[PDB]
Amino acid sequence: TTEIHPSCVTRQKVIGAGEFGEVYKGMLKTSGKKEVPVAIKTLKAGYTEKQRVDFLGEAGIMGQFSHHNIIRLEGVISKYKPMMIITEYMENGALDKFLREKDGEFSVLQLVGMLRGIAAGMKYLANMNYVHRDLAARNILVNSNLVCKVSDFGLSRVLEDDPEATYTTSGGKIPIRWTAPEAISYRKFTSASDVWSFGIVMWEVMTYGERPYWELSNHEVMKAINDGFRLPTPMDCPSAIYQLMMQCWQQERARRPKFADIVSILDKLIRAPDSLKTLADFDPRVSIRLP
Ligand SMILES: Cc1cccc(Cl)c1NC(=O)c1cnc(Nc2cc(C(=O)NC3CCNCC3)cc(C(F)(F)F)c2)s1
Repeated sequence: TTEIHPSCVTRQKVIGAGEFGEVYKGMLKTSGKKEVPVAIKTLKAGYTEKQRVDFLGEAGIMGQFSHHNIIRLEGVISKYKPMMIITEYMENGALDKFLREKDGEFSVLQLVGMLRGIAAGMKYLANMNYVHRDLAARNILVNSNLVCKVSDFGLSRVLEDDPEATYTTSGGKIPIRWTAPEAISYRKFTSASDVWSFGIVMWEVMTYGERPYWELSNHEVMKAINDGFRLPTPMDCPSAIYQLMMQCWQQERARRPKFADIVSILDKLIRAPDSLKTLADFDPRVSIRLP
């Protein structure tokens, strides 16, 4: 892992914060070249052994990856305190908030392109034998080219740190509305449970960041899923896209597409973009009648 001297890092603005460090936007000097914008996460003094292992472990995992749709690591400060992880800077931030702040501003083809990128990053991770466990729009980052990159890596720290992941009756901490039934029921997290999550992300993207299952409680979500109910079609959603998200939500893990199948289908739809003009029917909640 590239070790960066602290004199090369200028933290400029807090963009996220937690009890044991912050995330900053800043600049990285890498004498001749212009400084480059970066994101910087810190780990403050007094950290425990487990915190150090988890913090640097995220950097270690990220350093094993080289893919357009996976956040790129610039390096770490580990020889000086506070320790830091430095990555590329994603100008548009988290995908969930981005979509909610840009409601209706993109074309269907742009939205599907975002899903293609996410799927390519997930195919890469699954092929690398990395199970994400927390795939959700809140853990995707977006740059000024609209490229979506998978974020949030690690072992126990991922679900521990995400406030959407809640303690269950069985004792595990999981983000219920994004998690496959086998992962909820018996702690079985695999690339196929990540495919379930990806289907939820597809729904998030096509609804501009609606909250999955709206106000249903976590218990009610699990009950509906076990009863066979599934999220309904977003408004303005290509039929092929809704069909694909439905396949991701098969109860039987073995029936779900693999990420390779998802990427292939999304590629083909984008290459023949008229295919996206055929929309799934939308079930209205409200009737407007006028004579
Ligand atoms: C530094 C680091 C360590 C370990 C793992 C990772 Cl993935 C990282 N890298 C990062 O966290 C980030 C890389 N790019 C980021 N861009 C970003 C940018 C912003 C943000 O300041 N700007 C945009 C400008 C204001 N409009 C909305 C978003 C906000 C966030 C969020 F709130 F989410 F934190 C993120 S965060």
